[PDB]
Amino acid sequence: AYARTLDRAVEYLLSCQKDEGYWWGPLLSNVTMEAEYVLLCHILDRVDRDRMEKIRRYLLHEQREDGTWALYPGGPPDLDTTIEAYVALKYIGMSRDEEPMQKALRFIQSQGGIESSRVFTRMWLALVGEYPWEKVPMVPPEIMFLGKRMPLNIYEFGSWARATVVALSIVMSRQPVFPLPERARVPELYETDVPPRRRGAKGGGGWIFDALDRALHGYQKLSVHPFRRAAEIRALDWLLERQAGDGSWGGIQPPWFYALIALKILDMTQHPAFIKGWEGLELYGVELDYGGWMFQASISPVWDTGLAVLALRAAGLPADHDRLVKAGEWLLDRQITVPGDWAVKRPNLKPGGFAFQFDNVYYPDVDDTAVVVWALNTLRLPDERRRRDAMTKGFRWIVGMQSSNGGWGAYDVDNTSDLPNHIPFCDFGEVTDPPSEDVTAHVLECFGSFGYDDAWKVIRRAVEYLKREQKPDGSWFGRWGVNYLYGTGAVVSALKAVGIDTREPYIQKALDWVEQHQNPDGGWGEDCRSYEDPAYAGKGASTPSQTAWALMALIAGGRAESEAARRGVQYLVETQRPDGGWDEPYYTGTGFPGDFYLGYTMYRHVFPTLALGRYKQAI
Amino acid sequence: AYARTLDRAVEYLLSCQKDEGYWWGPLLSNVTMEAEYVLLCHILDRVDRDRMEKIRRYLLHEQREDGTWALYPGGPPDLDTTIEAYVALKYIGMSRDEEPMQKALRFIQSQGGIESSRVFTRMWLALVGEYPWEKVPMVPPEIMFLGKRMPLNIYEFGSWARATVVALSIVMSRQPVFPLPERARVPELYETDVPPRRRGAKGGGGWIFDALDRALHGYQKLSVHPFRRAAEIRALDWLLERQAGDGSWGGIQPPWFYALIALKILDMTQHPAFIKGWEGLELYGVELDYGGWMFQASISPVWDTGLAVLALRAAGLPADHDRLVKAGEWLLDRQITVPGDWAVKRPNLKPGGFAFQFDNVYYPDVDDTAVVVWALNTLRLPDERRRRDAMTKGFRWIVGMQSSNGGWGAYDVDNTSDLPNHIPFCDFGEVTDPPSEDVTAHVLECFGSFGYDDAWKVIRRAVEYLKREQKPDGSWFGRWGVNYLYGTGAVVSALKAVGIDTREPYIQKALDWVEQHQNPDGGWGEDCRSYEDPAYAGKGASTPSQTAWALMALIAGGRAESEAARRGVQYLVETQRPDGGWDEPYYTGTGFPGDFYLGYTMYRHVFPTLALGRYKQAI
Ligand SMILES: C=CCN(C)CCCCCCOc1ccc2c(-c3ccc(Br)cc3)nn(C)c2c1
Ligand SMILES: C=CCN(C)CCCCCCOc1ccc2c(-c3ccc(Br)cc3)nn(C)c2c1
Ligand SMILES: CCCCCCCCOCCOCCOCCOCCO
Ligand SMILES: CCCCCCCCOCCOCCOCCOCCO
Repeated sequence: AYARTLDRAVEYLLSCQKDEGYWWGPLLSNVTMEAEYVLLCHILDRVDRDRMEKIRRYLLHEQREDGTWALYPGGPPDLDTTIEAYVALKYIGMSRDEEPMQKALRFIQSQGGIESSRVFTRMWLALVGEYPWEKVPMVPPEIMFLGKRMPLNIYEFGSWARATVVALSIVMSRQPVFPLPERARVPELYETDVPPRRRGAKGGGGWIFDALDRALHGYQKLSVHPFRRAAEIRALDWLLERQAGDGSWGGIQPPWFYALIALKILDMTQHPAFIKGWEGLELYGVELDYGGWMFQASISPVWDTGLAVLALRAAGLPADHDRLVKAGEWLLDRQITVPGDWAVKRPNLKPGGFAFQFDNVYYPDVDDTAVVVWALNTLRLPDERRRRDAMTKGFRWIVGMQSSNGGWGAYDVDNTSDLPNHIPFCDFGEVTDPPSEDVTAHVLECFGSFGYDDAWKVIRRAVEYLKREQKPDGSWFGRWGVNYLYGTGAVVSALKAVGIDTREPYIQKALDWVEQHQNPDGGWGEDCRSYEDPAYAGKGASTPSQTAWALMALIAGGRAESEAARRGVQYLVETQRPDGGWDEPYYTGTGFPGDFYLGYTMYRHVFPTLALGRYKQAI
Repeated sequence: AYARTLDRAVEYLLSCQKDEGYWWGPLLSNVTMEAEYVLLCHILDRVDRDRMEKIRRYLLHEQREDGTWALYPGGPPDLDTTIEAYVALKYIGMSRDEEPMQKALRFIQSQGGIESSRVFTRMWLALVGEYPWEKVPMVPPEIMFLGKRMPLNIYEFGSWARATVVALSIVMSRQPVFPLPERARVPELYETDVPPRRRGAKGGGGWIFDALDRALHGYQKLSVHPFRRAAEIRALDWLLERQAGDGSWGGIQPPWFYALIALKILDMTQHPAFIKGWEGLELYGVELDYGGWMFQASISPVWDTGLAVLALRAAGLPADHDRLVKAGEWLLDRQITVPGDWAVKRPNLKPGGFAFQFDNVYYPDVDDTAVVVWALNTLRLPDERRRRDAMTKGFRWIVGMQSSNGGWGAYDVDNTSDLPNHIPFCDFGEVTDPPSEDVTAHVLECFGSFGYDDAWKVIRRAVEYLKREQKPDGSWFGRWGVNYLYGTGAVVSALKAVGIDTREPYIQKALDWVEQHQNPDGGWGEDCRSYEDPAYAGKGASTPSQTAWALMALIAGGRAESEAARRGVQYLVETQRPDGGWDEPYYTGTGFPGDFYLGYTMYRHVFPTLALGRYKQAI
């Protein structure tokens, strides 16, 4: 019955695989990427009219009827996003008259204008001279002098925030302005009567930092700042040492863009670091069939590859399938063998992790590492020496990453400080990298493949962790995936792999929760609003990935041969396309709960296959 | 009469000009470049058998009958060079038997073997495990902690030595060893009875440094070295910040090669700086028609271009010649506009100099700057705004570079410390960059084109400088050109340009000196031995360049219409080739008096043209 669905899905994945043997689907986000890029170009004075065009199409193409832009397809209009997209268009050419501009300008005003945008947005606008720098939360270069065990040293921040700060300090240190031609000045972003509803720090703001900031803007005005030069150079050097191989920084849009600006600021446009960082951009860009052009927030080659492999293996293909070997080999060449920022906390830990993207050695992550190591563990490669060796190196690296609570973060160990979450500057996304349920689940699911059960202390410390985090309704939060369906699926699936009894009370309380949210159409769906409004937990239009997720929780919990179970399987089998693929007009990936969402292109194809492959095991 | 010679010579230079509008002749040195490269490859574990071949032919091709290699064509066999070339060949394949090997081996032994080679040679051999590191002069990473005004801080060294030291500290800090396959081990470099005649420090060795070194090799043995990590990183950063645009480091073979090794040491082979630095090498390499391959010590695009222009202008071509405009424009794009290491002494001086090579922003030199600015001053470019502006920036930069004695160094101001010249490590070439007569001459010759005469204090301070340096016989030393013929020509030519009276006593005493060394063939020649043995001052086989030099001194001194004068002109006119060029099987360029010599490929063509062009002015 469902078989045909598999054979079609399988042959589809293999058709998407690149020559080198890996998979790599685009990563969708929102239009701030492309908008900030446009500004970056203006800043660096490298504007290509042809690109500006492809970029204008995209922006318009992503604009909804109301004339706004959201963070995810079918999401509430976002102010920040829309503001940035607005300025971008006006620069490219658009006149404040054009209906599209009109609608957006009104939405923006009805919200309180620029005065209500996130720090970043205001900062960018500050960079082009459309906003006072004084009203921008200050982050000083001197921050570079904080020791390893002090309040607010750069290592109290999550990896992604860290580099961003380092880069910015240099920028905010000079507070440079790159004038926009009159033709695009946007004073109209001020023209508003509505009260400027401002967003505060993430976990609240203590009058302390609030004062401190005021102090910094004051000190920033003096004629002489002792050791500032040294602070800056410290920052610059920190950047030059960590520049990724593809010329980026962390393989992420934010710090990368800032670093470049910072270098421009220091007249190092003719320095290797800058040149490479500049040309490396093209790799993250993407041509759109409808003429548009988009820039990726990041790239998921490794990630996509790892999953694709597990899906195909769980599906049916032989452990030694020649096509799955290209992958295996490719993955082995990817393993990072040098100390990254993580070494700051684990100086005696041997390198052995993997990164999300192609070449990012200083920031391998636990999630990627776990999936890769586990994927390889299911293959029979030619060189059993390197396969045996690599798995062991990664395995021990993961074990040495486990945080205090027995959980697993993404990039660092016990990066659970709270200080950063109160700074005036941090009003967007996460700023720290504490352990999460989903990353942890994947890790256990990995060890489980080797056989390590609940007997091993490391496993116990982790299980206890999850057990304490489980939500009242028996659900599990989804940190890097939308959302409870994502997390719960991961957890139940993992706990089943480490030997735990699938009959347990808290376990059953989780499976019930799943069946209870199965949409009429037989599938499962969870909208990104579930991060803002609890009423959306497990509620949303059914999607291929999210369905496969809830499906895995059921198959793992033993309820494989259930109604709701067979029901879902029907959904996937039907909704499948003629080519063997699947569609998913919704985001199921999470960047920052409630602030930044992602659209993983391979999910719609990989997970459904993995889900089916396991349902085929259950029979 | 001579006219035809010019027309031929002129059309020749115009034929060698590249499309972009610049000239660029290869720079010849000795085989240590190619030999160290081979080792570099072995170190970095990137050996291309096809390249090794091209390199073998070269090495053999440059070996003389006796089975040795010298520093210049027709020069005494050099031990260091030969030793390195020897090891190189043995690695490539050669067996210690092969006649070429046998002859070299014996020469090496008759000299005391490896124990008599310069520090560098022994160090390289140390790197591959064929020599004890303990016997290698120690240069610690900690040197990075010396303040700007302290004994032996990195800024007391000449630019070229500085970077070399910084790179090495990191290396000597780890004292790594990269084993050679048994097949190429060279213990036979020890098999000798002759006493190990060792070379000491440049300006002598005080028992202090001698003991200090011993101290270091001892401290180097301890189990813990406090702040060493910080010392290394200081070095690494210093290197990362200064890496040239073409991925080199100063546009010179030494530091470039070491930096790469140092990076390899720190497992940064997957870092942009390393990658770019690695691929940058190919640009300095050269394919030889006879199948060989050579690596340039540096590249002289700018330099060649500047001179070629002056030669052609002095010859006859219009100041607005479309072909000379390509050059002018190209040169304008070359001007450096950012602070280089020189800024450490002149923080208030505005950037405006030029570099020897294509892209080396942190090390513009006075010589290049003077020639370029002066060359432009003789052109009529389309954008008189940038030509007027540029010349001004360069002019002021040069002025702000004049050292204390009124003289001009090459890269720094008053870089005349003496401490460095006594270190155990510095036993090869120069280690400081004090003002020289030749660089100074070119500078005056430059201002002179604008009109600034002896009235201006700057000029006076410089003239007095030269006047005090002039040798007893009325000759002038040649720092960057072989030798007294080179210097004297430059000086007399310059002094004539700044208004000084060509009838003066010391002046006439210089011209007489020239005429007194004119070879029978009617030309002038000065062998590189004139740096070692005074009996060779103005003695040696006549060459096209050196002749044109002595010729310029005569034309400038007023004795243009002389016997010796017209005599030389005859030489050039005759020795000229059918194509309009000239040959020169001898080196007329100086890298380090008595230690390193260069072969400037364009000299044979440019100077003869310039000399004639001026003799045509004298009529
Ligand atoms: C499960 C997969 C592996 N996982 C491990 C990697 C997936 C995350 C990478 C994509 C997210 O990229 C980012 C990463 C960081 C940011 C920031 C940001 C926010 C606050 C500060 Br302070 C600095 C930057 N803004 N935006 C859009 C960002 C986008
Ligand atoms: C007149 C032209 C402009 N002039 C201004 C530049 C010409 C000089 C550049 C070629 C010489 O390049 C070098 C420059 C430096 C070195 C060293 C060296 C010597 C001692 C130490 Br300590 C470190 C390096 N070894 N070798 C072969 C070297 C070769
Ligand atoms: C990173 C601080 C930027 C300010 C430095 C520019 C001012 C000049 O400093 C004096 C000496 O430094 C000159 C060296 O050039 C080396 C490259 O290092 C990069 C930034 O200058
Ligand atoms: C300069 C020390 C070289 C010794 C290698 C050990 C590396 C330890 O680095 C400290 C940990 O921080 C890791 C950060 O990423 C930066 C890498 O810089 C590269 C060379 O150290």
